[PDB]
Amino acid sequence: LSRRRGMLKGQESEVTGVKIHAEVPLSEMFGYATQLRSLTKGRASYTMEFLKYDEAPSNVAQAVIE
Amino acid sequence: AKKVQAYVKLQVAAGMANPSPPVGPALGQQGVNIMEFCKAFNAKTDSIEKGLPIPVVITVYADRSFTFVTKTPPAAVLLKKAAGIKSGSGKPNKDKVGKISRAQLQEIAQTKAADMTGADIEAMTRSIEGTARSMGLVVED
Amino acid sequence: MKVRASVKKLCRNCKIVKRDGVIRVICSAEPKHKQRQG
Amino acid sequence: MALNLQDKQAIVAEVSEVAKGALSAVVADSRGVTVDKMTELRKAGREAGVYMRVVRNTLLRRAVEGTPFECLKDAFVGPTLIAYSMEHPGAAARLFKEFAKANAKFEVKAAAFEGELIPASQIDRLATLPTYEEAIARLMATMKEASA
Amino acid sequence: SRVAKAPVVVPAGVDVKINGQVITIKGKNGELTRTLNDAVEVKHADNTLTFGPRDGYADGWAQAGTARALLNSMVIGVTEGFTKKLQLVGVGYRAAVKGNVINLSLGFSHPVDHQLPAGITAECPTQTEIVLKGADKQVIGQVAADLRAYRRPEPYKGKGVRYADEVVRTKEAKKK
Amino acid sequence: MFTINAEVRKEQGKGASRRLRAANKFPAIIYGGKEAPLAIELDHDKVMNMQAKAEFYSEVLTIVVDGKEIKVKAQDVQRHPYKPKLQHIDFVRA
RNA sequence: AGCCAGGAUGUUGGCUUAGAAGCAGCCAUCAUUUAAAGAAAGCGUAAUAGCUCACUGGUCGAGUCGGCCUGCGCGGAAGAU
Ligand SMILES: [Mg+2]
Ligand SMILES: [Mg+2]
Ligand SMILES: [Zn+2]
Repeated sequence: LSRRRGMLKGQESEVTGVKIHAEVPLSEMFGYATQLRSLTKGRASYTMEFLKYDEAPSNVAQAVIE
Repeated sequence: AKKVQAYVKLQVAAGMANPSPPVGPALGQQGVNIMEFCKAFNAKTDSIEKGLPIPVVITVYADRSFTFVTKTPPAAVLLKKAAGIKSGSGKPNKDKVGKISRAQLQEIAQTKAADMTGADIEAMTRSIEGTARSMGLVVED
Repeated sequence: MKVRASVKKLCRNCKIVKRDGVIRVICSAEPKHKQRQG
Repeated sequence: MALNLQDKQAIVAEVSEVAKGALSAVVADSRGVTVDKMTELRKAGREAGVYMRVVRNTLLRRAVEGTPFECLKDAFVGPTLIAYSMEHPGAAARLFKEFAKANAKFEVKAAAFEGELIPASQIDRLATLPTYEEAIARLMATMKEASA
Repeated sequence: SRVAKAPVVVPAGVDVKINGQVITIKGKNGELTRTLNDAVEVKHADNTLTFGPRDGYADGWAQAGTARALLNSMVIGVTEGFTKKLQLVGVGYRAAVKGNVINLSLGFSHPVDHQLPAGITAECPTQTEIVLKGADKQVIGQVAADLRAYRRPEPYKGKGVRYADEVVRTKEAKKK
Repeated sequence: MFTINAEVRKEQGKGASRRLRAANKFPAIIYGGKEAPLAIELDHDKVMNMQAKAEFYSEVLTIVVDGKEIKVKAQDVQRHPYKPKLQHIDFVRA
């Protein structure tokens, strides 16, 4: 999550697993499922929805050029 | 205790130990009885006072049920509802913000008499010094 | 193993040895610290 | 470590305990944890506080440097690891007792208890002691003798 | 120095038999054996051997030191004999012993069959264990090594021929 | 306390001065008072160690030339341009 | 230097962090209980856990630690008939 330019905000500790909360940019969560699976032996749900618009890092911005 | 095996400790609250997001399920999960945290917990909880932090250990292996071990209160937190400020700084420690009492630290530390090593019971105050120089707060001694 | 012109210690566990004419560095903790040609 | 001066203190402070003391006992703390000391300090605690010691010193070089003073029964006690225990006030007391009971709770060895001085000799757990003030065990001796 | 300077006890049960530069040592096991020395000078007599520099050798002492050390261990061998112990880890890693040859199954497309040398003998407490006692220290070492070599312990599941007094570091698998 | 043994210099000149320093000695001079100045040769390492202590510069110090005890205070030191060595010392006469 | 032990209590120090519990960072670094034990030198943890070092008691039994000025050497050092 951190590697994906992601921000963390909590951990609960939900019963048996551990709900992990993070704000991470969309353009970086692509194909998340596949690696999450690899990292967790295949046992790890996840979910996402839109939250907000934040500043793109410079390298990002100048790349996003049409 | 002549054989430690499991001593998870994440302070709780006296008036109603029965959470869910902070601790809740996982505060007794791996052969632990979640139910018993209201029968046995509060059997020594309301004995004292209700509301503020209370660290704790349990003695469960794979023995289903269990007996709940009471504990001490932290010694620096007794610098909030028994002192003054409730944060700790506000202004970076470049400047020593807080403010302390010399009257207190004696009997209000003494409250933690049974969890300290100082033979002299006024020595125990001398320990609350730095513990209550938590920001560099000096006492109008 | 790093083959540098300077070898030096990296961990407090890295020992420095001279086998043949060569100056080596052995580390009992971290394989990344192995070194020759000092 | 420290230089000479500080060894002397380790002596003069230790040897004015013996010069002004009561009872003496041993123990070899190979495994002497810290829960160990903590406890026996609450024991020194009940047994006043800081009236007692145990200054590990069994360097013959130290806690025998107080012995050719008194208690030269300890040229023999001072080999290997050892924890010398001095009494100041108090009956020639209990100090003795829980040393056996303690080390009889696993609590490491006790040097087999090479034992100590009040008389001038060796080993054997004695509660010939803290009865002391059991001059009531000479009060029940008044009316019972007087009556019966 | 120190090791060289210290002497060495010869416990009853040892013969010991110096000639020139050739010590020898039999015991309750103890396949005799005879090493050679050089810039070192040995001395018999006593219940002990004593090693020291020989005049005109910058290597002396430094050399004398090893001499003692070696001799010492021979005796120790000839007394209690030397240990060993390697345990196999990983599915289907059996070991046998068919006389003086150890039959191992180490996930290979062929059998290994390692033939023990002279003064070493071996036995198998379990299909997953091997122990070899012997006289010569340096050799049981050698054998233990070569036996370990057929499959040195790998760091992800520690599979392979271990040492027991091992450590086998091991490390968490990559992030895929 | 600092006692500085010394010998009168038989040779003066850069040639002599240089040769001196090679043999772990070094030239110095004593002046002050009403009596003439004296060309000295001291041993480097001895004095080199001494001048390490700050007192050397503050305390009054004594020099033993042919057993005479002149007793002077350090006026000036010439240190090497880049080595931990002494070149020259001026001693003023009290 | 080895080897045997301890290596602790306030306490997860405060702040800061989703989490900083001796140990990512900012600030302070005291008091105990002692033989001695840093508000910790390193490894380690998501953070705790866990493994060490500093330091101390034991064993051993005579030397031992690292800087300064220096002489000679070692690596650094790969090419074409
Ligand atoms: Mg010239
Ligand atoms: Mg070449
Ligand atoms: Zn390293």
